[PDB]
Amino acid sequence: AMGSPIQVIENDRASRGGQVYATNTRGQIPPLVTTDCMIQDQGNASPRFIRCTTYCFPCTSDMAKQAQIPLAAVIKPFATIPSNESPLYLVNHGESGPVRCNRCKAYMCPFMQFIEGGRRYQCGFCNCVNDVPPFYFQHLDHIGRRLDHYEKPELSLGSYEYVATLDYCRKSKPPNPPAFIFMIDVSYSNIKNGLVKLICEELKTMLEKIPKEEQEETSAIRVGFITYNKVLHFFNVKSNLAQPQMMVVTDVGEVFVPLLDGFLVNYQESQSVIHNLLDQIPDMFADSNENETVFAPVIQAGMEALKAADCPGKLFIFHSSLPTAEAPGKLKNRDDKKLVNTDKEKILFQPQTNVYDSLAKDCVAHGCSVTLFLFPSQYVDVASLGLVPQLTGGTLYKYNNFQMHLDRQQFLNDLRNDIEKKIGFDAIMRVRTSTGFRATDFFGGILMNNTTDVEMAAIDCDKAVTVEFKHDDKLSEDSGALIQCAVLYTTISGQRRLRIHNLGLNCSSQLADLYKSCETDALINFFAKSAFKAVLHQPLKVIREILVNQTAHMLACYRKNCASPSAASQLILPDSMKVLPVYMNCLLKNCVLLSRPEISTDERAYQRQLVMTMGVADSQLFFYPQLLPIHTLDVKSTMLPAAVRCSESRLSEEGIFLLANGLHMFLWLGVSSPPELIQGIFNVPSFAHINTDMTLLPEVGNPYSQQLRMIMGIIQQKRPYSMKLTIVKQREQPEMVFRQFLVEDKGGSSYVDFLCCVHKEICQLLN
Amino acid sequence: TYLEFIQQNEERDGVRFSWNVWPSSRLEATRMVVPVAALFTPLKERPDLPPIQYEPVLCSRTTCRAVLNPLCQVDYRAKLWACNFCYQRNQFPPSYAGISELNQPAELLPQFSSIEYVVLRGPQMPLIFLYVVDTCMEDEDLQALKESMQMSLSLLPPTALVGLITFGRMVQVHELGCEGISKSYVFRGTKDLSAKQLQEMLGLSKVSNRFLQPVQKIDMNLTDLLGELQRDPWPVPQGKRPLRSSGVALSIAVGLLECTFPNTGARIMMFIGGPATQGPGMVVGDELKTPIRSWHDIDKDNAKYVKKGTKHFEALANRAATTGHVIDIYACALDQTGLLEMKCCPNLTGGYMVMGDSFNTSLFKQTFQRVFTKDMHGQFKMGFGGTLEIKTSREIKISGAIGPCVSLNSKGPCVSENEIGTGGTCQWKICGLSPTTTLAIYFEVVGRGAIQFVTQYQHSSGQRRIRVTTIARNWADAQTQIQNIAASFDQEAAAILMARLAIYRAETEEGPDVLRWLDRQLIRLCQKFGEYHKDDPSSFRFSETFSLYPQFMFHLRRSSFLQVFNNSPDESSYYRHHFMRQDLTQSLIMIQPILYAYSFSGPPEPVLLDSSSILADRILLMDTFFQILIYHGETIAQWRKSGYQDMPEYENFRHLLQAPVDDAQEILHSRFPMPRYIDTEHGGSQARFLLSKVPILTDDVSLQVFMDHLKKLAVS
Ligand SMILES: [Zn+2]
Ligand SMILES: [Zn+2]
Repeated sequence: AMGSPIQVIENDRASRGGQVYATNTRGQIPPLVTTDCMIQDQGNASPRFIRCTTYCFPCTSDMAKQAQIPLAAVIKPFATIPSNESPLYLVNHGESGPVRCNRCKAYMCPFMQFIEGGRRYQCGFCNCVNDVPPFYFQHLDHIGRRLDHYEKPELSLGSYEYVATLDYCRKSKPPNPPAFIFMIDVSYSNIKNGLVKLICEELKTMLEKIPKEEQEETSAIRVGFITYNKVLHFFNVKSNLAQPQMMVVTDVGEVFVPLLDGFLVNYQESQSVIHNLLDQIPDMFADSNENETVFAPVIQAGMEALKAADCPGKLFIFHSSLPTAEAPGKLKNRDDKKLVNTDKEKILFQPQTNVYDSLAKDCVAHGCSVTLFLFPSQYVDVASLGLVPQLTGGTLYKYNNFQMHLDRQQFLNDLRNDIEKKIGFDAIMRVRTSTGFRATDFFGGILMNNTTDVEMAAIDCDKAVTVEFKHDDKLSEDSGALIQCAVLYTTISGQRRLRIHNLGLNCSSQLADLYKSCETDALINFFAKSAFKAVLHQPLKVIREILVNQTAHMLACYRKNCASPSAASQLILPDSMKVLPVYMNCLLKNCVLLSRPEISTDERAYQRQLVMTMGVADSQLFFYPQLLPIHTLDVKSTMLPAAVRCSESRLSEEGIFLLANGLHMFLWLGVSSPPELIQGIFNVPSFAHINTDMTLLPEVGNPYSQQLRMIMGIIQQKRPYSMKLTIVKQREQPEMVFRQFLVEDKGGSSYVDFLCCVHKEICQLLN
Repeated sequence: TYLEFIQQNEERDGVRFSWNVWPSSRLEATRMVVPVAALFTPLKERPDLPPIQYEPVLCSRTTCRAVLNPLCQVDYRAKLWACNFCYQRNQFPPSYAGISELNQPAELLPQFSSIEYVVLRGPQMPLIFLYVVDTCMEDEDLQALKESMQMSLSLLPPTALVGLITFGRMVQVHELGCEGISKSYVFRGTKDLSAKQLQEMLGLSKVSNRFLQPVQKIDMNLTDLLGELQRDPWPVPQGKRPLRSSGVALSIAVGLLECTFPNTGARIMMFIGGPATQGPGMVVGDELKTPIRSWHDIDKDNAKYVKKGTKHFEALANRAATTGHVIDIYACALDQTGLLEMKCCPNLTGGYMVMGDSFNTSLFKQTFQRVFTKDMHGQFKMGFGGTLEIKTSREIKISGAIGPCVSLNSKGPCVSENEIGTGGTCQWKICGLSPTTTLAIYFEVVGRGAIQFVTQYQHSSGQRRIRVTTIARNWADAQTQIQNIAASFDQEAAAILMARLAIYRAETEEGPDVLRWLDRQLIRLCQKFGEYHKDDPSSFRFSETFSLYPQFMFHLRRSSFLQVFNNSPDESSYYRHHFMRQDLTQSLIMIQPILYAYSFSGPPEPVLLDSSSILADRILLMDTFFQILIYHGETIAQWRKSGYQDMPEYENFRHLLQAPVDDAQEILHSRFPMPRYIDTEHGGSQARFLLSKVPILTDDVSLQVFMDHLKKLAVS
């Protein structure tokens, strides 16, 4: 009998929900992601920005090697700070630039000790003494509080931004503002399903909403347009034309951009032109009988254009089918049965060609970020198509078997949402640490060419990066462990800025303290990514083995070291890790580490990619889906129906449920469902009547439906990806797929089969 | 008179021979020194002849295939004729049945030696006018050129096809008639294409398109397009030449027509406003620090881009010629554009070449306008895809031709082993023809002899026509009739016929071994045909049938054609291009300028090109074919400097001041490449243009001295 995930979620919800958590204490253990509390800074960066797998590190390499807890930090730097919480301050140290430790080069933060009357300070990270520069000098007070320590946000806060001076800029000239390039696949596929005109029509609408800082009057971001079908059509949209000009480039193989000026333009100046263009593109290609297309030469071009304007930018590519047309970048239609113990299964998660990896390199090199809206209808080799956006720090939206009368809304939101996203460009992040350890590994929508500087062509409030630490030397139980996460980037107003997150953690030589300070959600997040990146180098049986052997080894160490003497028939878990065997099982149960029958490679590669980026908020939900009961729903006044475990063993034939994992949202109806509900909710009298196929939100009724809609609304609200709704008839219908999201069930092995499997290897090791 | 003979057989048959009586034996032909050769015009203006709308008759022998001519013997009874050339007996066609010694067909009439026929080929093709426009120039020049094109567009036949490729850093193939959105296919200005590739890429089929569309359909759109043409966008850093891809642009032009309308009348009209600066066909670098190829540069082996880039245009030309298309070049800039390297294209196809200071000048606007001169019937004086076939009596074989043409390498019994010029063939293709287009053909001996000139072409009306000329000249026993042979000598025609021989040699590998070659023959020619006593130079005399020929050689050897040091390699190429094209009259004027004198004392007169004719009480009008120069003698100058002409007393000094300028005007209208004009006087900084037009055999010298060294060399 184990503490269920939901018991644990709700417990901590009770204990800490709707209470202010203020980060003023080193090594504090923030609430779980599944708790909506209020956060106040006061010292250590908000857990909305950063969470760790332990908030108390081990102090010796051996001790860590003993417990086999991974030390790691999930970082989501540009996370959306909620309305009722404090915004980041923008600190500005003048011409000199932000103050820094001379040796580690750490930025002025609260972990900087002032000594000798305020003349000098000693870095917390490296224990080196720096001279306080004249302009920045101030008087220590009673204890060196350095009067002003509550006034200046670089001295008292965990998170703030620095204003970046010119030596932080490419070529030491102030960076230009970015630009969005909009790129449409106008082949036959996409003229038929009605997609192209959707994209052109809505956009007319959308462009308006491009973001602009509050200090400026119009967005400084320029906009350009290209449409391709195995040949690339560029459009001129300069301010002075009543008609837009088209210039086709047919020499793919050595692509180039046919113009300078007229390609990227202020939307407002060139408004009328652009509408006239966007009016015409759909018609323009109406009798296109073309079938094959080209992909890489499109990114290639977009990148070359942002190179030529000398600015960072974001590519908005809308594409349909496997690019088969002969150009560099061709992808053959090959999928193979090399995937159980093959040891070559890794070839399936890699791109086909060596051009995608380099191209990704070219983009990051020039601050170009590509985003891909993909509308498959057959194998598309997402392993290759989605490689560039992932390394380039963009997104992959994939809409299988898209149909205009269903997923039109899914698509339109994601485009709306991706445009208006707060964004940063041409960023490089690096995570500094106190004496005694260093970041040795990274996992994200990222690209690294040395071992220190995480390069991210673009970054949004949604993308997160997990950072794995190992041990250099030794950590003191006096100092604790420090992290300073610092991100160089370029704003949409063309300013170089420096976001800085500082965290302070405790350290300890007592193995007890290690396990007391763990976070499951974060540990899962590290494991997941660590595993998923391994997919590209090792066999999936070797991967899973490493995962189980390190799960047991964790509990086995806590058994034989901090476990009060209890019988050998028991499995003793600490409190931070009640639910870790459960979650760990679900990770291994997920198709990315599992087998072919009934899943495409595409669905596997898509999943493999999405996760890497994920925050801790998102990686929680994706592996342990939310299952809401709706038949028992209260009529009014309550935020949501409490959650229920993810097993078929909580389903009622008289019932109506809602399951979401962050990408799919299922609405499920028992054969015996109460037709009263079936009429308010769907407006049809009989379970018999309703159609799985007509998955379009339902218009009418006010008693329920509305209650249902809102909660689904409550459900969507913080997720980046609007979720495809999938109605499910209870028996003898598709539910076969829905079943797969019932994660505590068997389907590999169930929760009570892995909890059994780990206790075998736990006892394999004894004493 | 022999003169009346020559003038008659030229106007009738387009022919001018070096000899009009031929040595019947190969050897005494070899020691005639000047070869048996003809200046031939295939489309010589012939308003008197009436076209015959019926197929010609070709001798039934395969190797021969000659056309029925007056020289043939006919037996009207029995309906039979025999080829004069091969002696084969041939029947007549059905429709000919009523053939009557009185009622005999046109072409058997001695009046009809030269005659034209109207084929019924079948396909009636439109005309094709591909404009290839450079955009690297000032808005001054590009606007002016734009205007020059808009009118050219108005003059075209309604059925005509037009297209517009523009270029600069990159090459644009515009899609025309594509209304409401203008689309154009863009190519790197640095990568050469094959037509096949261009056909695939422009999304074309094999063998109206979206690129070439009928003028009556696309007039509003194109003209509008042209009006909206602006100069190459990409800016030009300080101390730099633009990136101009002359080379690739043309290659794309030639391609676009090679693969849509192969083998039919078309004219690629390329307007450039600078040198090519980004190869292939590159002519110079893109930094102004390095001046362009200079003859001295090119001679000292310090012109890197001449061999490479020439072999490029040389390939295009033959690619253009293979498909029956013309390449005009229209070059206007304050410095060179690489006419030297691109010369083959105008030269091998029937192309025009025009050279000017800028497009915004009368000189150009007028030159360009003429090119669309219409005849009485309202059709262009143009011809396309001509195919020239020359047949000769057995005794005679062909060495080859020199002029605007390309060999089809047709072997035949009429083909001599020792070839000259474009040789080893009895068929040339002349891609573009004009009533002026003139070829030098070079014959070779091995009762009369005959040569038949058959020219099929595409008349501007799109009517496919054939023109046939048959000429005969008498055979002579050179051991007996030497005088009868020396009597027939065309000093005028032989002179030109040599000039081209000499000039065509100065394109091939030979160095200054030409002033040498050209004098050795001139001395030989004296020896064979001069009256003298050995070693009595004073003794030398020349027949009136020869007396002018050494004065021609004197002028030819000192001309811009051979002394190319004082000219821009582009100039020299442009002079030579017009000379090899021209009939005898013009050809003659180029080599020896006509000078006229205007004085109070009598009407205007042809005077010698000597200093002696420059007088201070005389106005001169020099008329080199290329330039028109008016010279005021020192006294008439001051009279003009004092304003006398305006006063009503001096009506007569007003009129002497006007009469040359009147004639200057006439010449500035009938001549196709409008001639530069010069108004100068004694001491004028531009007087030099006059004073300059007025072992080796000799160092450059006076005419009389020239004759002296010659005489004393002849008689030894
Ligand atoms: Zn430091
Ligand atoms: Zn015959």
